[PDB]
Amino acid sequence: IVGGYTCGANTVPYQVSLNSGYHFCGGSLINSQWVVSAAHCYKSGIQVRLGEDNINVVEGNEQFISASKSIVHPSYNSNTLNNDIMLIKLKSAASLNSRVASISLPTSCASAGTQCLISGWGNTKSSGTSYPDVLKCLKAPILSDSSCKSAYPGQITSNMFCAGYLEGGKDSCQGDSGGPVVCSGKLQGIVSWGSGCAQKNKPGVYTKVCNYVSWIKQTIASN
Amino acid sequence: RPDFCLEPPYTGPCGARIIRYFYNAKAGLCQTFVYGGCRAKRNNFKSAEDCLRTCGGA
Ligand SMILES: [Ca+2]
Repeated sequence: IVGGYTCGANTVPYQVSLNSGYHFCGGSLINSQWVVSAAHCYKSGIQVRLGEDNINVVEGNEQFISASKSIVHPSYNSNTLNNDIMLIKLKSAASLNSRVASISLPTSCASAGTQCLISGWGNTKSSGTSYPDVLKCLKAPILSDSSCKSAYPGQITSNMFCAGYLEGGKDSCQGDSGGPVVCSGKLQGIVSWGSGCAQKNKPGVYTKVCNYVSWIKQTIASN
Repeated sequence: RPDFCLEPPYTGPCGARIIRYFYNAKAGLCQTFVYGGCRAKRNNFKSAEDCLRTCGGA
């Protein structure tokens, strides 16, 4: 997260870290046994870390649970990045209380201008590298499909949306993928891709979760 | 030629932070770099062994 702020210990209870010997992607807990992430975050041997703040130190609120299933959307296209969503089933149910909680799926899509919360342990620099110990937060608005397509000609599908500031300086970045974009308590997006990070006229692109609600519910229920 | 082993490492547009290896001809060794998760170029390996086998001596 570039241009953001320190969320504060466990203030984003649905945020999880995907670990494969180190943190490589984020994710969103939507059920005690399921996490939503990006399809490009698929890896074997994934361990989901919940209740995390400082990802480099054990603080006492963490739950480390292995992924028992990592289901990439059947139509994910690794070239166009269309349908960039993945469902991860936890080997054992996560313990929910206050520092670890699920986030609701959307009942309807969000409109341009809606302010959302984006979070993650990704790079905090637009030029250079600096990975944070604690979770970072960013408030950013969903942008119009028209502005998104103008920013990324011939690259934006109906399953993607842009969010951020065209002036640059605030954006998600490497290490944030698979993470949440929550608007009004609903998970509307998944950190997906973009041209660099926090660059002018290059807002982040996110998977449009509202288009996958029925698929998510049915897939989770059939696995 | 164009030897893909001589191409600079490519992170790509996706936002993951996956550690991969690339052959660094300038240093004569396989080094680590951050791969974003998609649109990988060929000088991108999952292990130093894979990198050395494919690009060693480039
Ligand atoms: Ca920790």
